[PDB]
Amino acid sequence: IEIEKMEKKINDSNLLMKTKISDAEELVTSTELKLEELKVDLNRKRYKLHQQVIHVIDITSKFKINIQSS
Amino acid sequence: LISGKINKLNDEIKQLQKDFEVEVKEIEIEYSLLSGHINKYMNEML
Repeated sequence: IEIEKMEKKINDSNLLMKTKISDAEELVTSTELKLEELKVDLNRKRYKLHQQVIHVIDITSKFKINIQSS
Repeated sequence: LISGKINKLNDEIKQLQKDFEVEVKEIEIEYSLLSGHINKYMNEML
């Protein structure tokens, strides 16, 4: 019974090994995927800000044209 | 992993966020400068 109790301990340790390795690899992959997704999101935000700048420039040009034509 | 890859990825995320914040601040500075130019363009109508 001592042998089998420590054998159950050994089995739990091996299961914990597999779980720990899988969790560490999953954490690393999740961090990498989060970094890539954040890169994509910030690139999209930068593009949207540039588009907003272009929109403001267009507003200025339209206002100038409207005033000059009047 | 923790002190290395995970910490390095977190630091890279923070650096990317800082660079994005700097770019956003520059874009907003351009926005405010253009708005001030337009406000002055009101005065230049006279």
